[PDB]
Amino acid sequence: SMQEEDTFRELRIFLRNVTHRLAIDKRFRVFTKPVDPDEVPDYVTVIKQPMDLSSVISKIDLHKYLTVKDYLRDIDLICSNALEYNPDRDPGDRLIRHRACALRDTAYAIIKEELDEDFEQLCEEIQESR
Ligand SMILES: Cc1cn([C@H]2C[C@H](O)[C@@H](CO)O2)c(=O)[nH]c1=O
Repeated sequence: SMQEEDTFRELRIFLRNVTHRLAIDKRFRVFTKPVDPDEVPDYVTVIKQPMDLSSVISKIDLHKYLTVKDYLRDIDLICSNALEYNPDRDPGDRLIRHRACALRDTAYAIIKEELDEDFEQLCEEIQESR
């Protein structure tokens, strides 16, 4: 449907906006880009599904998200990856975990306030019909 395509274009606009706001926050800089192999060669070993905000943007533009739920699974992934890979009591680990939780909480709070529930329901219904 043209009406369905207008729905998804609006979804993408919404997601790019939320993602930009996360990406510009200083606390979240470490999540803006993939991890550099040279600097962290064991990351790829421990972390089987790397995710970051740059990859999120690419996926939005490739039309990979048909719902906000699907987007939020990638945000959750950014966070869970960080908790898994940096699990120690050390302060560098604690800082990154704190920041990962803040990224997740912030994405959820923005969505809670700004996503129309009927809009999401529509996306989910279109997705479920394909
Ligand atoms: C995303 C992430 C980055 N980093 C560090 C390693 C890299 O050298 C740098 C940039 O990714 O930040 C971690 O230690 N753990 C992580 O989970």
